[PDB]
Amino acid sequence: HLYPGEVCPGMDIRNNLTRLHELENCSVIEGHLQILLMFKTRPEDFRDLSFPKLIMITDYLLLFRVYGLESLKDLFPNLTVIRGSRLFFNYALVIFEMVHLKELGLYNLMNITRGSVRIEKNNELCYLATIDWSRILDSVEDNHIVLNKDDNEECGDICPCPATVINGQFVERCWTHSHCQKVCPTICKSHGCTAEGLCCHSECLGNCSQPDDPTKCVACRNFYLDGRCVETCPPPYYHFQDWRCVNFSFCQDLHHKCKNSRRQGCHQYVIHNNKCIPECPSGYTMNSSNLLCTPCLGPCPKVCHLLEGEKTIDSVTSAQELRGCTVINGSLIINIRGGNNLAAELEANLGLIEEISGYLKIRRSYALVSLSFFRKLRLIRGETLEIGNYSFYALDNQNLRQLWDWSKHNLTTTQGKLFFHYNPKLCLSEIHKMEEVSGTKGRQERNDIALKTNGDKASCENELLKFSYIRTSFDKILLRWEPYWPPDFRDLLGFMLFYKEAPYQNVTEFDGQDACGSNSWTVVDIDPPLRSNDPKSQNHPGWLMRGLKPWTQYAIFVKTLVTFSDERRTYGAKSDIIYVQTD
Amino acid sequence: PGEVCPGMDIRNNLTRLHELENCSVIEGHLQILLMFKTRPEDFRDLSFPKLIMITDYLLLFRVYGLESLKDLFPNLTVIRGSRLFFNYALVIFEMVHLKELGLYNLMNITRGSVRIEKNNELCYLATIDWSRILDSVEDNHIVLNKDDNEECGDICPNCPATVINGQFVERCWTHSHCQKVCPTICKSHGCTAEGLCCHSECLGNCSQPDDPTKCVACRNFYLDGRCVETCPPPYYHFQDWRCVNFSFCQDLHHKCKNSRRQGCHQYVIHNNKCIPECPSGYTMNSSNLLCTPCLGPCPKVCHLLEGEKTIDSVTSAQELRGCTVINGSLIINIRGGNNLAAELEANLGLIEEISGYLKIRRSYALVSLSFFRKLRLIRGETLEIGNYSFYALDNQNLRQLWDWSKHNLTTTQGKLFFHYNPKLCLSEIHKMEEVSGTKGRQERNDIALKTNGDKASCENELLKFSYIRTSFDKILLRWEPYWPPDFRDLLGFMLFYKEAPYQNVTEFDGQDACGSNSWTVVDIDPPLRSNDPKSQNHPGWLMRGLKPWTQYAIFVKTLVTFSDERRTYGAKSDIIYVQTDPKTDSQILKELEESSFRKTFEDYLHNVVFVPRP
Amino acid sequence: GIVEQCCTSICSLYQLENYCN
Amino acid sequence: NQHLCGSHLVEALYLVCGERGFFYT
DNA sequence: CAACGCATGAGCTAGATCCG
Repeated sequence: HLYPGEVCPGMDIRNNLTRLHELENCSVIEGHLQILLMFKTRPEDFRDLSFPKLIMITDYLLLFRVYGLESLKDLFPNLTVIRGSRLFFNYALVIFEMVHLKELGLYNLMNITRGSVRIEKNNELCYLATIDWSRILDSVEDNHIVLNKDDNEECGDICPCPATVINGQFVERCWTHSHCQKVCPTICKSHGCTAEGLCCHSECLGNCSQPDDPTKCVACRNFYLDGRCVETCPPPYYHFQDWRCVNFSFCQDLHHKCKNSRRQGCHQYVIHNNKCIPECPSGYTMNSSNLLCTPCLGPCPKVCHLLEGEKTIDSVTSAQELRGCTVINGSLIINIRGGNNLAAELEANLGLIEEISGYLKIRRSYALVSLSFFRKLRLIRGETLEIGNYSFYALDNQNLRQLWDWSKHNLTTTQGKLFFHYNPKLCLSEIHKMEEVSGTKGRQERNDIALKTNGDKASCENELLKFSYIRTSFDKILLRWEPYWPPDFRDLLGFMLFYKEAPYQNVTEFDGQDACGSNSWTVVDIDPPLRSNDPKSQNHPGWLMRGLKPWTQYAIFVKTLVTFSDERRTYGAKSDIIYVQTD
Repeated sequence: PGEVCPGMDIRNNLTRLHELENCSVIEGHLQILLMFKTRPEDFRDLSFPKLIMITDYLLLFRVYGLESLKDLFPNLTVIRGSRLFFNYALVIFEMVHLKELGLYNLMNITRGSVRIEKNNELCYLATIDWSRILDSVEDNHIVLNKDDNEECGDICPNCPATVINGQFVERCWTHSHCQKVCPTICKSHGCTAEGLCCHSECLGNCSQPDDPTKCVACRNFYLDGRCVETCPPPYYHFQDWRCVNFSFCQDLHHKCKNSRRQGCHQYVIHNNKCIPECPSGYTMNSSNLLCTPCLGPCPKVCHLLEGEKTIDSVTSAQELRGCTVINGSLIINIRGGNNLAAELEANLGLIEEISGYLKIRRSYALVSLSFFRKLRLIRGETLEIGNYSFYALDNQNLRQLWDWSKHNLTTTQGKLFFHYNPKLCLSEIHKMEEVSGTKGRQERNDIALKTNGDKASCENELLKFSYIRTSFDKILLRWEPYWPPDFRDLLGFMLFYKEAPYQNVTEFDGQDACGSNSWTVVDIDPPLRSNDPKSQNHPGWLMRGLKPWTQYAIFVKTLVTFSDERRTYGAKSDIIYVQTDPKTDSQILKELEESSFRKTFEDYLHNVVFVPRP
Repeated sequence: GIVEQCCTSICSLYQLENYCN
Repeated sequence: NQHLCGSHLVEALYLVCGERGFFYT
């Protein structure tokens, strides 16, 4: 058979072992499975507990503070895929602060579809440097495995198993003391695999019973229908939870239970586009009896009624709940702490937000690169405001670079006043074009949006300067660039010239960082061009280099240095980096 | 004769020689150099036949077409040589079309040596007896001329001769003037036309013998058409060739106490000679311009350029070397360089007083203003607009203004400005108005409350050392465990130590650079906590690299993170003296982010697994 | 929220007795 | 110390609840 | 009218279209 057991909802197990007995013949756990907070448990009675027919777990698996589990291969011998529809702080498997875990033992795990794994804080865990995670789950950088017993190479680590060469060394990869993992030839990647290397049917994962049979597979991929695997199951049936197909009688009677709302966790499942979807999306309403979705008269949005007036987006567990809703009736904070990169998943679930009726706040977020994942922002209505009468707000965003691409985006904030502070890679030019296209024009503070602490660690200029004449000798090399004048003839402290060695052409760009270091390009100051009162004059300025080694390549660029002012002009000018070699 | 006139410096034109229409004794130096587009037909009608005694030197450096000097300076008699050029008093270097030297009338160059070079058409150089013209003969330098290969027939007229090195050659300047010699009975006063010697005071030619009123170059001193060996009172010596009264030396001191650009040389009266500056250990009294000696440290005195001087680096600070009292404003803008440990204390470590207003604008490399070590007062006669006298912006690393225990500042007027100085704390700019006293003459100054204190702490508690044990080479240091009220926040400890000669070391001193330190920073991981008053929870660190019979300084500094309200904590122990028998800034932030990432997850995990009862 | 009423302020033993049935 | 957060929170809450068990909806 | 003569090259005298 394929899935011989009974479908089985999510469970929490606490303070005892008596509640564990209701997992006797469950084969798939939609929902999550937690094992928490078991203190009075000797290690001797986990030897006679085993769950053989557990095959796939859809959401995640959390184990936290149990006593007496030496290795997991007594309980979960056969879970092959954990799928990850509902994550847990962007992790799909989290094992946190066990005391007696010796071996990981999950020796049959093949494919983690969506999410990452975080194995943290175990005072006895060994065998973590022998897993080869990069084949099991399909991302590799988002994991976090620190502070363990394998912080040192001291657990022994004997294993009698391809000994793969994914890294640069010939190390062997094994699960436990007496089980070595399966990596077979890589012609078919995730389509299943037998012992003697013969590839399976295309629609399978993990093990196979007999090769090329969609009837006797074990861990099926796209959907499930009557003991088979069908790529797109036909419309006598509809999709459900993206793993099943089920008939008309099932998706209707769940209305009749929780139309009498005894608990607000149930959802009235309504048919739409061959799916059994809980809430029919924006621009659609349900009819009275027949339970379909029809086109709306005018616009009818799905108003996304936010509890308590605030929300704190931390990860894809909290940004999962705003999927598909369009008019937020509250205010959003954004506080993403640490992080490697989260802009790949934040777009596809909260990127359909049209009207927002509160304030934003982007505080302490480290790994943000751009605010572009908000896609269809039209108006920040702003009936409320923050403390100090603000609507937009930023703090301490150490890698923010861009608010929005202003060539094809429009944003009208009706009332409220801006606020900007400590954005070390955001220029004033991107927030001043923000100032003209927003609904506010001259409502500022003095002290307004901070003119000093923005953009200190990234240089950025707009008008370009070209070069005109370059002459080269065996010790001296001469520059001459075409002039430039701001609208104020006194608003010029001069120029500054940079030159560094570079033996190859892959030199970086100027970061703008001042840390008293050797990558400050050995700055040579240039006297300002004296006021010529003449178009053609001796104010086509140049300089002469003197201390050169012969037959080497130098990288030169030139930048002006003007006084910044209260008026919103004179951003400066900066040339591009070129290369010149002395003979 | 004529009147005295200061020294020229002419280049590339000829129109500047009209200013010698009436000069007779040009005190200063005349140097004519770099004239390219001048044909020889431009030098025929030009003559200064009354220039008689020049004092400093002469220099002729690449003029073109100067055919002979016998029509420009035909009556030079004495050059003095007080100030010299490479220790040379007459420099003829690299002319062309120069046939004859022809300065047929100079008699006694006093001090120096003549340097004649590389002028490829010059003869009449072999018939010039420099034994009786300059008194110190052995340093002249006459090489690479026309007369390496003798081709030109230098026959001259009837004219007397002497011997120099065994050869009895005749002596002549040009082909129509010969070198005037005086017989050895009247050595330096110079002879007349028939051979009598002149008065006992004159140099070179004299018009009538035995009359000191009418010779043409006084050797010692000139005084009012007569000639005198030592000028008596009420006169004074000036530039050691002429004598003036008191009124002729006073008024030009006030007439260029204000500079056009430089300077003047402000004249003093000191022992019968007007000198530019008194020597060391002597200072001018401003009343009658007399020069009086010293007691203790003497003022210099250092005035400055146009009221404000900016220091960008060490090379900008070199003009203020040794300057004690400064009559104007000052501004410091230091960014970086190399070897910034002790050099900023070296250039301005003896500064005494400053009288304008002080600006610490845009300074980044500094940590503390303790390098004004001897400064006592900013009185501030002139005021900064906004009624300010003390201004500070863009100080990203400044941590400590001044030590108000070992030092006593005062000031009188003006106001203060401390904005956008994060590391500069708030209680230390509350600690200065007891010493400066702006709570006296009480005024509303403008310092914002939120603009400081960021990345800083001032509510620190006091760590007490617990046990100390010294061997011959090792010391252990265990102390009492400090915890912030949320014990996840403490990243670790920081220990500092350095050798110490006495019991007077202050806490933040002498390092004052970007990535350098005088101390020896060492780290130690925190211990564990077991909710137990008595346990194995006292932290520790072992110090190994010691020396016998030395005396050190040690203290403990915590390092914690920030909760999201700008509310920090921390501690700092006392400075304890004990006696025996690369972490860059980018690595600080990313290692503090990872500790705040592990705090956030296990703060979230408690939040959903415990659910209260309704 | 246990981490906001027993970490940002002190909490009494009447309050955290609610967490256990 | 009566400021119960961090890793001590999961241990100090156990001794005051040693037999009743934790509570969930 | 577009390198080189009417100098040298960072050794108190200028600073590389610095001068025709």
